[PDB]
Amino acid sequence: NLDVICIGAAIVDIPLQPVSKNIFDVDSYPLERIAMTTGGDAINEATIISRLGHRTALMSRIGKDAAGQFILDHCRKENIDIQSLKQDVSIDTSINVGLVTEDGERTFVTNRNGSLWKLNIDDVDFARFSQAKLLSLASIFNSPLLDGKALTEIFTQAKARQMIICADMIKPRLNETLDDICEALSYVDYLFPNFAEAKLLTGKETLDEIADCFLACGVKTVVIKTGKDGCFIKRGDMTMKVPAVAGITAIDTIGAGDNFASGFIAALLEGKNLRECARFANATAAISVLSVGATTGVKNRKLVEQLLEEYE
Amino acid sequence: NLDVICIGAAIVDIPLQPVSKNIFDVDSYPLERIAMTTGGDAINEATIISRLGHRTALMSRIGKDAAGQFILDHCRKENIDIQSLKQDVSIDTSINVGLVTEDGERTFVTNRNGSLWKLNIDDVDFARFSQAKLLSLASIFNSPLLDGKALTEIFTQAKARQMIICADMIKPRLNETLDDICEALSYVDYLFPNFAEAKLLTGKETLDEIADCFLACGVKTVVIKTGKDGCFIKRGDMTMKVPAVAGITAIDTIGAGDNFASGFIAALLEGKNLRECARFANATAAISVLSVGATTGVKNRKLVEQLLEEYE
Ligand SMILES: Nc1ncnc2c1ncn2[C@@H]1O[C@H](COP(=O)(O)OP(=O)(O)O)[C@@H](O)[C@H]1O
Ligand SMILES: Nc1ncnc2c1ncn2[C@@H]1O[C@H](COP(=O)(O)OP(=O)(O)O)[C@@H](O)[C@H]1O
Ligand code: NA
Ligand code: NA
Repeated sequence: NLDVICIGAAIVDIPLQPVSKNIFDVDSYPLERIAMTTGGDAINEATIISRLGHRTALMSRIGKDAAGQFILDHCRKENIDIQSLKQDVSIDTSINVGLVTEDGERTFVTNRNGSLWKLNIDDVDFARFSQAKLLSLASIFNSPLLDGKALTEIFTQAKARQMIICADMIKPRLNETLDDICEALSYVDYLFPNFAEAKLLTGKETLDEIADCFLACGVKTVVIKTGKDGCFIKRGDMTMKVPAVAGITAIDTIGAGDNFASGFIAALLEGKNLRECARFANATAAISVLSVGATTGVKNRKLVEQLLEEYE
Repeated sequence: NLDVICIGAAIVDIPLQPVSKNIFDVDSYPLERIAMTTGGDAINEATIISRLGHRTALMSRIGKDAAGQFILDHCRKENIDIQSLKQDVSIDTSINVGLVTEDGERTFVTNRNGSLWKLNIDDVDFARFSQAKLLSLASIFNSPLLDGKALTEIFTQAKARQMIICADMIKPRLNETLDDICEALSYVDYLFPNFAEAKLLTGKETLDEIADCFLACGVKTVVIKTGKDGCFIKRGDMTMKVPAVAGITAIDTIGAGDNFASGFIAALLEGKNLRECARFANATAAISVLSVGATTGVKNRKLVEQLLEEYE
């Protein structure tokens, strides 16, 4: 009954909005509310995929603390399988405090030593791999210790067991290059790069050229997210552009990529053709940019399906 | 077995240091650590009084959330009785985010709707008052709903059971004046105002003057904390100054007042005379200003007693 296993760091965000740009001008900021929220690509994806109707399991490692507890409770409420989401007293669950000014300005205070940086291949339980159909690596480069060699092993274990392999990416944190992951990429079935970051990573400027760098490493299908323009897909010699949902005015696109990937994976598991998977992903992502927060918009599934009847 | 009942708001803190004065512009601050800490006058006192060898119970109300559970974990660990520390599903446990600059500056982002603001007389269980000897109101004015009328009621209940009533203070949050709590003050045996804040509240400049406004309301003993100068004590005409522990460098005075009151209360329960109660309070407070954090310095009684020999 398990369709997806998502691997990545589960973390907690604490948004502080809105604060003055000259924060120390005053002594205190009595906000309307201060509360934790689950964040991180892995959490967002497992959460959205689950709401879309596909049973998911999250593999990660958090601390034995209040933030870790909040994550587990979130997963229990979303019906995310948490058997492989272990707690460790030796670490602190990463907590990202995001400050925002009553004008738009943003900044983030993070824990350079949080659980996000501690995640490694040891937190991956291969025995469970035969229980799901698809593996989603919620962000290559996100957790540095999960480098090329680790991913190659993770993906190698996934491929025995015949799983479909999906992966998103973020900008490298430790100067890594495409070189560092080219071998790991040869095992990937669907890669979901972000245009700007993919451009910076490959050093190429056009969608075709950027996509070719990944395909040359062995990736089967490349799905580049182009924000307002939807997405660009390339497999073998075939390319296809799929326009974003029309008319939408984005509040904020935080987590838009995660929602996109989730919608795509859902369509994939349901056997839709490549264009249909792209439209479902664009529709899911579109709904999420209309609300503040990564997982606010996509509350269920009906919402996405309704937007689909109105894609134009 | 139960020696003290402390009443106040139990909260959690997330200290962020060090951040830029010009916090925005950057996008990131990878700190060495971001972790929760229990905080609040009531929690700090219950904690230190417990480490000093006296059993304490904390009366409060927090949210039935992750933060709340964290406070309950801290209490159990410190052997603080949490029978009267209720969890409420409808409220969010207050979380204070503290920002500190590399060179001094401090600001706090708070939750104007937090549990701290919700505390009221209904959260006080008068039935247990017969189980303890001393009542400690961890800060008049801290929780607005506990105004002069409520305190009068609480203190009347405490006095009918012959408890010793101690009270600490903070600066009024909603423009309350000394007249708003003068009737309540007539039930207090020991009041611990901070010098600067007492000056603002009473409108006086002299310790003798300040102490006098409180004595006028019926307070038995006034113990004004004067930082590096130790403390000033005054009773019906009788006045006394007690020098602080000399030679104390002083790293930070966060929670120094809570430590002072805890040491004073411990000495009172041990039957010490007024002067040595002050010495013990000054000694406990001294140890706390040497370490960063409110309850970091005073880990055990022996640490204070050692410092006590050579108080000079
Ligand atoms: N303004 C928008 N209108 C419609 N869909 C959008 C919009 N912005 C983002 N999306 C959806 O989110 C997906 C991911 O967006 P992303 O590439 O990260 O955009 P950005 O760089 O603007 O943050 C897109 O492929 C699209 O489906
Ligand atoms: N520099 C110091 N040296 C010795 N004891 C100190 C010092 N600073 C504070 N204390 C202790 O803490 C108690 C309360 O401190 P308080 O007056 O509130 O300090 P502050 O004004 O720095 O907040 C004092 O009465 C004293 O016992
Ligand atoms: Na995005
Ligand atoms: Na103090």
